[PDB]
Amino acid sequence: DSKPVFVKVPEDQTGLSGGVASFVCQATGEPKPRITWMKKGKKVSSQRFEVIEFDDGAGSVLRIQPLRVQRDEAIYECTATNSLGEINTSAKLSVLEEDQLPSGFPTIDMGPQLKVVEKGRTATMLCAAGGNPDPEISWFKDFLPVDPAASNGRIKQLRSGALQIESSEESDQGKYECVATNSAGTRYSAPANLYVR
Repeated sequence: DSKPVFVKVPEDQTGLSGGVASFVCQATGEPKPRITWMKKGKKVSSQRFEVIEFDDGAGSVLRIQPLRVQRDEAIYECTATNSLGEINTSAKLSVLEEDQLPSGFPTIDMGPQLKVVEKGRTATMLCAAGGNPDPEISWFKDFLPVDPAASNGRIKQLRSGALQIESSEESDQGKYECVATNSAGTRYSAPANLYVR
């Protein structure tokens, strides 16, 4: 038995109105901890907010779409609890309009595209992003973070930013988004579908 400890901590984020923001929080414990979200001390409620669990509730994503500037700019808190202990961490969300978009805010130059792949074969979804400074890229599948490292080598994220999936299972099917992040803010690609066979 151990108290919860965070394995993924949500970072402060700056997003673009009409866009998407995801906060990810994950913890480990024994017993397995439960993740919970609050915006300003209140349980979250909207047509424009979704919470998606993973890791059997030990992982959680808060997804806001479309971002709306006055409403969504706030501090969001993740809490992880088990019988032994409670821990929390917070992150700030900022939403910019067009009018306020700094030069070098990331751009998706060529987003990923619909792809259909044979069961055996390998698929790579493409994100080519721009910005100053060069954005880091991450991927979400069906609203959830794709973690290449957890894959026992099957899935890799290339330096181009594309995602390479090999030995494609049926579990690979899903809508993939690429997020480009830099000091200016975060931008999502449109979703792209991967079907198997």
